[PDB]
This record gives sequence, C-alpha cells and structure tokens, in this order.
Amino acid sequence: MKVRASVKKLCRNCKIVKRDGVIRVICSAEPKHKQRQG
Amino acid sequence: AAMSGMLSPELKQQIIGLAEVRDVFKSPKFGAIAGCMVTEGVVKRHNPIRVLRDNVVIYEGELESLRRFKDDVNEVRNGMECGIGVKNYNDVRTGDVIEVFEIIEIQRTIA
Amino acid sequence: MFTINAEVRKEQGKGASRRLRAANKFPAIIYGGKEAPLAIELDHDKVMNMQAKAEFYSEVLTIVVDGKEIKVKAQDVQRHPYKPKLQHIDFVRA
Amino acid sequence: AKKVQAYVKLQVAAGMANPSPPVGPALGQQGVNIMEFCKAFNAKTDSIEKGLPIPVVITVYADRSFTFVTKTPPAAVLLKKAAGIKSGSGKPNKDKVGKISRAQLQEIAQTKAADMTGADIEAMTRSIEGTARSMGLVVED
Amino acid sequence: MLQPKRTKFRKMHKGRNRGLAQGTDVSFGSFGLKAVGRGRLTARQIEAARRAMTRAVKRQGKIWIRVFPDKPITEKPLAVRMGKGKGNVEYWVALIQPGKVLYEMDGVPEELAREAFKLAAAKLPIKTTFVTKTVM
Amino acid sequence: SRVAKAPVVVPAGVDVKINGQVITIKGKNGELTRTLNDAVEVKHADNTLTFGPRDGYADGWAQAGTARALLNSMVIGVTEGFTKKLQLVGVGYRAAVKGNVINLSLGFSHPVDHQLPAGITAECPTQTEIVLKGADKQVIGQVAADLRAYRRPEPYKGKGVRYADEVVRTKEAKKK
RNA sequence: AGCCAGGAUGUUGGCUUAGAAGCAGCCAUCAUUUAAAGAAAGCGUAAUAGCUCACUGGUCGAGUCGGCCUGCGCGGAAGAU
Repeated sequence: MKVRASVKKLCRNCKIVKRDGVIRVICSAEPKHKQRQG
Repeated sequence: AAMSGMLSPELKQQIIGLAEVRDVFKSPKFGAIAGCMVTEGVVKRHNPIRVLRDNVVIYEGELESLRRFKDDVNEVRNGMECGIGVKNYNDVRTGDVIEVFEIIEIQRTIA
Repeated sequence: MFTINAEVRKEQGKGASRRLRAANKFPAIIYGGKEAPLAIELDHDKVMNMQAKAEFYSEVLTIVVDGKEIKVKAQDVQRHPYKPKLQHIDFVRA
Repeated sequence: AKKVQAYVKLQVAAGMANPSPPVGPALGQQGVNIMEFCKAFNAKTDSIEKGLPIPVVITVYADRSFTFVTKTPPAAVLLKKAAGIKSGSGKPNKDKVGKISRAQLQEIAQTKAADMTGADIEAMTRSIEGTARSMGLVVED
Repeated sequence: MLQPKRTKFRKMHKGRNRGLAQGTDVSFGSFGLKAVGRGRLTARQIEAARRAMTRAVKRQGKIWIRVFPDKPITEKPLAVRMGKGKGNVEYWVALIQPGKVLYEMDGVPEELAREAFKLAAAKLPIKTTFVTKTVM
Repeated sequence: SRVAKAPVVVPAGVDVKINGQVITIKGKNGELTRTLNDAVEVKHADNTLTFGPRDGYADGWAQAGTARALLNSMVIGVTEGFTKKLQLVGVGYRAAVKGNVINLSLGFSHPVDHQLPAGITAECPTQTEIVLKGADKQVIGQVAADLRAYRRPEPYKGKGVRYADEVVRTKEAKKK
C-alpha cells in the first residue's frame, strides 16, 4: 500500500476509516488504492 | 543474451545544470570567456552543453575549460559565480542561457 | 417586500464597529431627502441570507427600527476582504 | 430472446460465398459446420436476390448443425444501395456531407419481414431514421 | 513568463507587504480565484497556475490576469562577501495582500470553474479561495 | 441508535437470566454468557428484549447497538446455530477431521493439525470442503479465520482455503 | 442506506475500418418501445461476452445529504553521550 501525508477517495468503492490515531483508506475493489498516515 | 548485450541505448539526456552568461571576457586560447552565474544544478567539465538564445539553440558543444578566477575548478554549483569558455564559439551575447546535460545509457534487453 | 430588523447605534467610530463584528452584527447608514443620516446596526446572518438573492440589490427594502417602516434602496456594500462576510452597507431613502 | 450458450451474429455480406480471408475460422469456435452454412442460408436468402449484409442467431445445444431461421438486416446497410454514398464520413460536422429525404428510406424501412418496437406505424418511421444522421447528414423531413 | 518590457529603474528596495488589498470583486469575468494568505507570487508561479487552469478547460471562454509582478528582486550568489553593492535580478514578484483576486474566468460552467482554480491553487504558495461575481 | 431502538425477540424455550451486566443466554444448541460494557442498560419484558443508553456516558447510543447485535446473534446462535463453509482449491489439497482436531494438508512438508476450542464441531462431506458449526458467532468467525490464516489464496489461479460467500478475483501472468 | 428485480431499442451504431458489437481509436451525442435503462459507467475477452453500475419498480417506514461560519484537536512529525 502507498503511504503519504494526504489521502483522498480515488473511486466509489474506496472507504475512509479511522484506526488508532491514524486515518486509512480501505478499498475492496482495487488494493492499489490502500493508503496510510492520512 | 549475446544479442541483448549488443545493444547500446542511453535513454537519459537530463540537464546537469543550467547557467546564464554575462559580462564576456577575452582569452587568447579559446578566444572568449563568458562569465556565468549558475541558476540551477551543478556544472561539470566533460559533460556536453547546449547553448541557446531566445529558446532556440544558437550553438552546441562540449565544454573544454571550466574556470572560475585562477582556480580552474572542474565543478561549479548553483548560485556561485562561475566562468566558462569553449573553442569554435565566436559570438557571446548577454541574456542567453547555456544548458549542460549529462549523458547516461539505460541499456537494452531482447524480447 | 424585504423586511429587515434594525436598531439605532449608540456609539460611533471603528472601536464600536469592530466590537459589533465579534458579536455577529455590523454598522450601516440610511440617508437621502430632507431627513438626516441615521446610524443603523443589522444582523450578519439575517442580511447574508437575503443578499444571496439578486432581488435584494434591485427591489426596494423596508427596514423596521423602533416600530417604524422606512423604505430604502441598496447603494453600496463593503464586503469583507477574503471571507464571505460584510463590513458596512449604504442605504438610500426611496 | 431466450438465454446465453451460443447466440452470435457476424457476417460480411449476403452476396458473398463465405470465403476464408474476410471471415473464415475467425467467425469463432463452435463445432457447427462452416460448409453447412452454405445450405440453409442458400435455401431462403439466395432464392430471389442478395443485396445487403444480414446477421442471425445460432440456437444450438446437442444436435449436429445449426437449426436457426434467418431474420432482417440492419438499417445501416440500407444507407448504401437504396439511399446514397456507401461510407464518405471524412469530417461529418465540418460540412453538411450528404442528405436523405422523407420519401427516401420510408418504404425501404418497412421491408423488414417480422420485427418491430411498438404497434404504431408513425413511431417506426422515425425509429429506423435513427441510424441515419449518425454519419452527420442533414434532415429535410 | 510575466515581466516588465521596460522600467525607469533597474532595481527596487525590499519594502513591505503591509496593508490590505483593493479589488474585492471580479469586474471583468464571472468567476475567479482570491488570495486568502499573505506573501508574494513569482513569474514562474504566476505562469505555472495559468497553464493548469487552461489545460483542464482545453480551449474555451477567457482568462484574465488581475496581478502582475512589477517588482525587481535581487539575490546574492554563493562564495561572495556581504556588501560590495547590491545583487542581480534573478526573478520578478508581485506583493499580494488579503483580498487580491489572482485569476478570473468567464464562459464556462461553475463545476469546471472549481476544478480549474483548484488545480491552479495547488501551484500557488499562499492560501486561496473561490469567488463569484457579486452584483453592485 | 437505529439498531438499538429495535426490540430483539427471543423464541420459545430461550431462557434469559440477567444477574447484572453479564447476560446468560441458553436454548436448544449450547449456552453462552457475555459481559456488557456497563455504558448500556438492557430491559427484559414479555417475549422480547430492549436496549438503550444510560446517563453520564459520552458514547451512549453507539454501545447499545452492539449490545443488541451481540445478544441478537446469541439468540440465533443458541437456537438455530451458525455455519461457516470453507472449501479448499487446487492440486494436493485435502481436508479431514479426527475427533475435536482437524487434520489439513495444504501442500506443506508436514500435516497441519488445528485444535477446535469451545464446543465448535465440524465435518468434511467432501475432501476439498470443510463445514464448521457452532453456537457462537464470535468463535465460528475466529476459527474460520485460523484455517484461512494457514494458506491465504494467491489470485493468479485461486488455490487454497476460501469462504463459501467469498469471491477470489484472479489476474493474468503478464508477458515473458 | 440495505435487501428482492429490471438493465433495453434504432443498434453488431455509419465509420481514414485487417477485427470493433460502448471502451486508447471516428464523430455527433441525436432517435424508438417503455415502470425506468447511456451510440454510455468497468474487472476486462479470439469476437459473441460472462457479470456489475448510472437510472427505475417492490420491500422496509422517519429522518436523511454536504456546502458555509467558527472553538479545541488529529496525521503530515526522522539524528546522532
């Protein structure tokens, strides 16, 4: 998964969630859309 | 494998540094020394250069002598006063910019 | 048609005017004809919603102050530099 | 209009004899004989005249060869012989290109044996006109 | 790149970016981009944002440039002692205050106006916001 | 909020005994006893159970929706019982059961023996199929994840352990 | 927002076309039947596709959607005894 300061919803199948003290991007459709440290 | 090696491709012509020349000086050996100020990157000795004026290239060549003061250093960084001269270049005019670029080879594979 | 609630301003100068902006209000003036200039305070959030329509700056406005309906028209509006906000508006008796 | 499992339509023209380079084995992989395509197509279609290209459904599961019945051609193929120019697209919107009248492609559109959308005759008149004006023609109707 | 064709003088002092802006609204076009933050905009910065808005819209409508550098800014090169005159002008900048409209646009939808100015806004150093043509 | 507002219903034979925050649910197939968070208040009345918040808590309604969903899954768990069907795929993948332990061979150098905790019972009707069954929605999910944890499918072919409702989307092998 | 369905006709859309029947290409982006369905949304085929989506019916039955102003916080945030 990519990791970078800004995170954005790429496709409609992506979803923004909040785990611990870090924002993440969960995308079931495309695993390339996974992101950290949002 | 023998075939793949045979290939000689260099896919990079990225600029090493870009510099603008001002206040030309006269030299006996090269015929001219163009005072320069590097705005970006690092200027090197044996790396080829592209001399252009008003976005079109007036002249082309490879540096023979890179000399600042009497030091004659082989490398000059950006925003440091620099000096330049080359053979077979007759006319030095202010406002033009010289683009130096390194040459690298990507290499090739067969398929 | 446009009803705006208003009140007479007690104090004047920038000192009072800057205090009104922190309290979600802003200064104003009504002039024209034989009647003298009157200092007016208006609500920020109420006037901001009304001015969004194009009919605010064209049609005649009826300001209510101290139980008195005075008909005026909008002349000039000083908007805030960058934020979508207001500073002061000039009204004309008509 | 039934289900999946072998329902396909492709051709080059009705007048052709099914040669190899235009279609040949590139029609697909079925199991139905390509020689027998020149038997039941050449029972009905060749009987009078073969002007325009015609597609068709397969409908085969367990038994030997194709059991289908042929249907009508498209409306695009009617824009060449009985209308005007064959292709001449070029730049469709830079100029008027060509043209079709109200009487043209009226009696030709109703030559379809048995297939339509809706019972109204006035509805189907301008339904088949839909394939026209796709190439940037003018409407004089 | 935007720069003066001629000037009365070669160089200018540092000055300051104190005080507020003048042009609160878009006079020429319909929609535009306002400067929220306080700073300066170079010739390359002004050039870069103009390309991105034009690249998104392709070829339609019109773009007005309300700003312009006007101010020669010098720099001193490396391995040089302090003083010994003033440096040479590497680039031109504009003093931007809060309230300045930077760019404008007309003859397009409001949806694409947000997209073009958002891409242009990212190239800018200072914070910016969308603005609409207010009547009167 | 929207979940917790709905009353959950207990069928005939289901005894619900509430000593405190702990809730014992029993029925036909097994017996479970969870512990609530303490933020939620549960009320037993008639043939149903109802949930809601309590004063002096920030979370409030959001915890009541879980407390319903945990106790609702227990009602289906004790009476009906959940099922998790995990099929093996590919060459040299066989599954069997010997008592409480499941013996699985996922093409490894040694056989993998997985112990089933609690009262979870399983059976293999087909060699490539495994059918898990249990009265807890917590344990049947967790135990099913442990079987898939040994062999996670690579999506070039789709071999290995997968769930029945899961879909494995494969891709091409690129080019030389 | 879930769930049970439909997902079309001109039309396999003419086409500088080997092949195109929506897709990097071509162009307009018009036009029938219909509760509603685009010459158009896609993981993506040797071409049919297999499938799902915009849009719409039934089910369920009361709030729901995301811009604006603003307080205090979150990631961005890795240095050597």
